[PDB]
Amino acid sequence: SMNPPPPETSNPNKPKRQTNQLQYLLRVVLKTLWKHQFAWPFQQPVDAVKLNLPDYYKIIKTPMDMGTIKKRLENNYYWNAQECIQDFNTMFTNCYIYNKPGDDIVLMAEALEKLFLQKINELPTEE
Ligand SMILES: Cc1noc(C)c1-c1ccc2c(Nc3ccccc3C(C)(C)C)c(C(=O)O)cnc2c1
Repeated sequence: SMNPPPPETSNPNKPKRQTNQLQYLLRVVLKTLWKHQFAWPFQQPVDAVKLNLPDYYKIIKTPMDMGTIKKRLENNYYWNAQECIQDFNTMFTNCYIYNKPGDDIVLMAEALEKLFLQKINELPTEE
């Protein structure tokens, strides 16, 4: 079968912005997660074809991954921090929805989410 197009990382019709919170999300949160031992399966869109997961995009209709988030941050795609936090949450929830609770990928996601929550706990006040 085929993969869907990936989520957009830029859009001329979407207002763009940089805030200190978004700067923190790229510099501190994304960077910390990106270098984690278990980050790699989350660093790009799920390739359902090459991973032989024909039902993935039948079940997951709002895909998200850290590669997309990284690019969105780099492109000033977001208007605010909440949009970016929502993308992280979508990434984690998708993983928990599609996979079985005791699967390795779920434990990998759980480790990353714990670290994510630790880092966004110190999200600075907006300036
Ligand atoms: C993230 C994510 N969310 O749902 C799924 C499904 C994934 C996912 C899972 C595995 C990936 C993967 N490797 C792979 C393939 C089959 C079984 C087990 C794995 C492990 C646990 C080793 C990662 C790769 C890869 O092998 O490159 C890429 N993306 C994946 C996404």
